[PDB]
Amino acid sequence: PELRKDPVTNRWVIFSPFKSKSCPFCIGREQECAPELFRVPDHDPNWKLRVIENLYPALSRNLETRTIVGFGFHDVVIESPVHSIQLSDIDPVGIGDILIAYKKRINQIAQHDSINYIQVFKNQGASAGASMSHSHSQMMALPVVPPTVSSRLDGTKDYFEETGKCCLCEAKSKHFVIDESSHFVSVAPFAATYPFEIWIIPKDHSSHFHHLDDVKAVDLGGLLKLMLQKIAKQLNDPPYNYMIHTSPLKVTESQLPYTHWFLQIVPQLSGVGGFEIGTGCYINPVFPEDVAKVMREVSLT
Amino acid sequence: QSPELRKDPVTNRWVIFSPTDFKSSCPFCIECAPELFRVPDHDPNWKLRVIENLYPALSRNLETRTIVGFGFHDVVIESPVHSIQLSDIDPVGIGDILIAYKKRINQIAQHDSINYIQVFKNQGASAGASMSHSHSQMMALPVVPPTVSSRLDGTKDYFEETGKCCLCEAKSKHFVIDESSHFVSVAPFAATYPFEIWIIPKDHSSHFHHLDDVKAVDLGGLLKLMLQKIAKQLNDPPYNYMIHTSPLKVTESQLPYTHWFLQIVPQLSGVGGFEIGTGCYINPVFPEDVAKVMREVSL
Ligand SMILES: [Zn+2]
Ligand SMILES: [Zn+2]
Ligand SMILES: [Zn+2]
Ligand SMILES: [Zn+2]
Repeated sequence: PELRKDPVTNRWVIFSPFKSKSCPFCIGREQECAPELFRVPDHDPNWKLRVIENLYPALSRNLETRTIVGFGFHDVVIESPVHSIQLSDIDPVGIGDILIAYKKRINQIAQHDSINYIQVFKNQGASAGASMSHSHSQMMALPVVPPTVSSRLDGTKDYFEETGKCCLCEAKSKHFVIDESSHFVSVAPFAATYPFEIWIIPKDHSSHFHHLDDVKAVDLGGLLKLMLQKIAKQLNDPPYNYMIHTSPLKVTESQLPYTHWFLQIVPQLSGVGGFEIGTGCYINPVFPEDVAKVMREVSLT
Repeated sequence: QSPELRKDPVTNRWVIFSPTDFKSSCPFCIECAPELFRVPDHDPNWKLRVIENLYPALSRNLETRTIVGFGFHDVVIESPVHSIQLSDIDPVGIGDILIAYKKRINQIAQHDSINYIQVFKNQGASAGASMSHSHSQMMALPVVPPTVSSRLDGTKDYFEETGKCCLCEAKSKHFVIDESSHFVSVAPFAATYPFEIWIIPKDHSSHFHHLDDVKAVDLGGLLKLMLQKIAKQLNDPPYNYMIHTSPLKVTESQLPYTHWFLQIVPQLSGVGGFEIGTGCYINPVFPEDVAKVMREVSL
């Protein structure tokens, strides 16, 4: 029983020593969805993925301006035409299509100086915030750098000021590797927030996600595919959340030395109570040292 | 209404707003872990009692990028009868619960190894409630938590601007639901959760354990004028409530802008990617609507 901290989260966690618990997005019904922004391959009727708006967005793109009007970009990414295929089934090259696609929609938003941050994420399972079963992802442009980012800037910075090192750059000497690819390496966070949380960090110190290329998007695809697969099994196909962390669009040169984006997967294994809510502090019932082992063992025979 | 981000000094961060419509014996009754004390003292005809937590998040026996698990994890058995709920208990018995907290904060304080104490309550497994027997808990910590530190930032940066404590400015910076003798309840302007409710002392106090017997009954009542409305209007949803107080060693300097309060959150929805990735929340109901439906509710 101890408290572990990390520059990235910039907060302490308590470790105290597990399993789970057609459609308007299908090809053809593509006329029931909100205005289309683009698809892949380019406007081809034999599509593999596409990004659409959001009928009832969390932030409106039609309001571009103690309070701030709810302007933002709330977009949806249909990962496939096939209703039976999930992100775990897609071929590594296909995930790459998704990752290169996120890059696309992200590169377009950057043109709007009003976008402070952009959160891209994946919800699989109703309880984990996913209505439809059809494979889909989302994007909510934000006119405000969020708390996890502000915390991360401060954390890694403080660390960098006192060590000159980029915490996520010495990943091999910080966390617990589950798998490793050409330009990426997944890990069990040394100070992970949730049970069986996994981070996939790029190997090159890059301060932003939309800097990756096709070759790397397919390589990161497989590592992400391998991690979701070992998760889906070893943990009895539990629901999970997927979100990408990266420096805001206005990130400063000075912040660049210690700013490095990463990918995080959180399988929904348990909820929270009054302790976590009131403090922001959380409890993890599964050490990362015991996640790394089990993870490097799970098979797919 | 149309989307509208809001931020409060207390949370010190923005929240998204984009919207009546919402829906929904044991070994502890008069075998438990070591007792700290009960009420009345050593009295067998007991109402409440506080015991060690058989399996502590932070072990009191550890007392010594990583820190030792030292900490106190205690439990407050709120009732002798298995079939009772805080909302029901008379404003008196609850006061004894509150006083028990205050009394507990006092003892814990003696330890310098501790920096923050977190008092809270869970009801309904779905909200973390351990067992069905009415109870609450107190978690002692060797570190001040993000919310307190975050709040310390916002309550200050806001004070260094208006020279005032936003919480003493409750009535004016929020949506009043109900007021009692020494406390008031509102719908926080930038509330995090739908139907989230705050009960704030009207006098500028910086720490909960400073509350006295009169205020404890006045509070016991308001905390009883809100919950009965929550259980009704939302139809007995699970819920969590957690008092937010200053650090064990808050500095005199931070004192003018550190005002404690109790947060009640009715469980009406879960979280997802966006939330975990940003730390920002999406709330389906403006405190205005909430403030307008909670006044109407009749008990
Ligand atoms: Zn579908
Ligand atoms: Zn790096
Ligand atoms: Zn009982
Ligand atoms: Zn005040």
